[PDB]
Amino acid sequence: ASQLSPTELTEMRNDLFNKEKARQLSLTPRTEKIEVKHVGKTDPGTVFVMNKNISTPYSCAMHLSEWYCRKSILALVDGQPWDMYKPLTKSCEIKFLTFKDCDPGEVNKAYWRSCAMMMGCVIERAFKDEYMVNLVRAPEVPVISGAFCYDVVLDSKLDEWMPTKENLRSFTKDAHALIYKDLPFETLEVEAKVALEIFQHSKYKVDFIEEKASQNPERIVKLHRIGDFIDVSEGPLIPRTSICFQYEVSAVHNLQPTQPSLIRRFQGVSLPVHLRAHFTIWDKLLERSRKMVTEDQ
Amino acid sequence: EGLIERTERMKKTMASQVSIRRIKDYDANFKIKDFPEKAKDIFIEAHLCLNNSDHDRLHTLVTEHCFPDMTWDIKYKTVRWSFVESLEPSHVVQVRCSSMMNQGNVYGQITVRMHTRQTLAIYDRFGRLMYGQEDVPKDVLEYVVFEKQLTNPYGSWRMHTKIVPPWAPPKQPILKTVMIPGPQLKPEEEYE
Amino acid sequence: ISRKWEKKNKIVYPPQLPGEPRRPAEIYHCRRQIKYSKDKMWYLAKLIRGMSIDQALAQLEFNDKKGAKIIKEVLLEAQDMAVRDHNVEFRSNLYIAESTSGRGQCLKRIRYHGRGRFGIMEKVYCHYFVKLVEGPPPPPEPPKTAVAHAKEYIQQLRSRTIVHTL
Amino acid sequence: AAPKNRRTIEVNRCRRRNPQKLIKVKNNIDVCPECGHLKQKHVLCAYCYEKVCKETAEIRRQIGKQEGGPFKAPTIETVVLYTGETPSEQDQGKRIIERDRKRPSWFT
Ligand SMILES: [Mg+2]
Ligand SMILES: [Zn+2]
Repeated sequence: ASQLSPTELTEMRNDLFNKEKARQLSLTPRTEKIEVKHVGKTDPGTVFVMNKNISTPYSCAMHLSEWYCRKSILALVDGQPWDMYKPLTKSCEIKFLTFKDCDPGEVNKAYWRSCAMMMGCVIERAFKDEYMVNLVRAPEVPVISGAFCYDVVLDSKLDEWMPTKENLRSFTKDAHALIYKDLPFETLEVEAKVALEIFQHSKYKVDFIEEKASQNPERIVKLHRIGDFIDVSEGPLIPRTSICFQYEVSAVHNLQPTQPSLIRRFQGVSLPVHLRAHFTIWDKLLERSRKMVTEDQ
Repeated sequence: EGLIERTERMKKTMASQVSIRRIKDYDANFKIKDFPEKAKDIFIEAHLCLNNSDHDRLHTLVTEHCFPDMTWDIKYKTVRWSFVESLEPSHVVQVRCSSMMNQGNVYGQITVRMHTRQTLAIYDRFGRLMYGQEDVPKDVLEYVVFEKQLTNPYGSWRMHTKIVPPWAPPKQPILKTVMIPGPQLKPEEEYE
Repeated sequence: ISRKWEKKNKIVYPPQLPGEPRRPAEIYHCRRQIKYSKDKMWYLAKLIRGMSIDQALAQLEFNDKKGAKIIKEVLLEAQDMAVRDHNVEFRSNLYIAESTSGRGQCLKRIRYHGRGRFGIMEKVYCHYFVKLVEGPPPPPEPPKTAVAHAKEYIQQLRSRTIVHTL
Repeated sequence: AAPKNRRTIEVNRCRRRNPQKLIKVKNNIDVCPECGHLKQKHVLCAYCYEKVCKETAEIRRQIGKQEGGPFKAPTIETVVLYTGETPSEQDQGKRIIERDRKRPSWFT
């Protein structure tokens, strides 16, 4: 905890991230072969021979066809959802998940984690630098509610204002600037010690890291990155940020009475490129998401 | 120390000695204990002329059985090969001869083990690295048999083939990922 | 008869230095003497020219022409030789670079017109060439906006001189 | 009427190569949810339709065996059975065609 400009903080954070990723890649010495199997439906019995801790499941979908690259959003390594750009470890059996599948609930949760994380990325770089922004967390709300939510403490100077429609449309236009550049959701699975050594300043991030490290016995939390943003989340993400097509932040709401300081919950709604809606239905969904989502218990 | 029942090992030695007897009965003035040096340098410059892609010297160094077995899959690739160091002095392990009278020929096959270290770096036809590594003396031991047609009056000693033991360690892996496709179905059901 | 498109797969480049880019793989393949006219085959070759190989197969599986099955066979076996022989590692990661059609050797017949008159009916044949290059398909050249038009016009006006004098 | 001059290759290339004559890219195409064999929207998948027509052909061959000659065409519903698969009580009067296979996992 010290005085730091907001840019040298992201410099030291993504430099430490790149150092840990280089160490993760360098720990394995050679090219080890793993035999990932395809236990899906369409092309059964296919067995790839991959490079261990190098090859992604996107690099397994590239072997088959281009449609496995276009429409597959999450992998399913043996029982567990694996994000499409995470290097495989052991000899496994794999299966790809799409948006128009029969039971897409896991990939819906993954999509809304990724959209809430994008909203945090677009909130944290839009405010005045003399004001302080502390990204608290994104609580895992179910997708049956209309919007994804992200929790942010604003400045002590700003316990009185609320944004008009122009600031919200500025937020969505910056989020569309984020969407228009096709960026990879890069993951990295780090120990709790290195992860706590990354952040070091946001005490809200510190207790969230401790909460996610307390539940597994190895103390490993899931870090992710879009470009130069680094955030904590539970579970996997979607591959690219260009999968989102219709994006919007709806409103903000203040939830005071549980705490002295004021936490502001930013809300917004999204839809992928394969599941886009007509303008009328989209305005209906945009209209519902202004109401406050409260599903935490 | 020797194991139990050493007499059958001496019987293998007897079979090797009666084959040496047959090669000497055909062609005398043939020393035995300098043939590992001939074997080693034949092996080495055979692989060097494979590196230079010069078939006309390979034909007098290696035989018609292993010329496609060493030249076929390398036709558009480029091999960079280098014998760096002899680890252990080579040894003759089996001498045999066959009396196949189909056209009055007899062949004498010398099996000789060799334990050494080489480098190997196989590239692609576009010049991309494919299999090996440039400057590392990775060690391998190989049992290679030689062969000279005795009845032919010119008859060099050419490398015939190499026998791979079943307990051999698997070779170093490929640099590229590989897809093995499953059963390609007609309208049917996949049963496995 | 000249067959040089077949021999282009036998080029072997020197081994690349470590401080160099990748040099993507190049695969030439062709099918000679197809019983199909070279213009109608050219329309399909112009359809493919820039697309990726999976998109090319997708467009050619649903195009209702005689040459579509032929070019689908050629592209499938070129994909197979690219993965097997020329050391492309990903089956999907190939785009069509060149795609064209040439005249093949034709025969001649009589057509038996309706008096004691006749024409020379010609039994048409053609070729199909294709060249694959590994890598993602290149982005299309975007149409020039008004900024580029204005910049080129001002560059033109800045370029002019006082002609026919010192 | 006859041509008065030979059309050159420039005029011909301007005619036979414009976008009104080129082949239009279609984008109706996606993978089939079962069997992944690249159907078109608004069109049944040819692989799945080939499956169904092969099984229908074998059922029709067994029907043609059971009906003897032509002009027979019974006045009862029919129903097909695979190996195992005892007739249900609701399929009492219905004609029973049993070929020999396991029941495939799309025909229920
Ligand atoms: Mg007449
Ligand atoms: Zn289908």
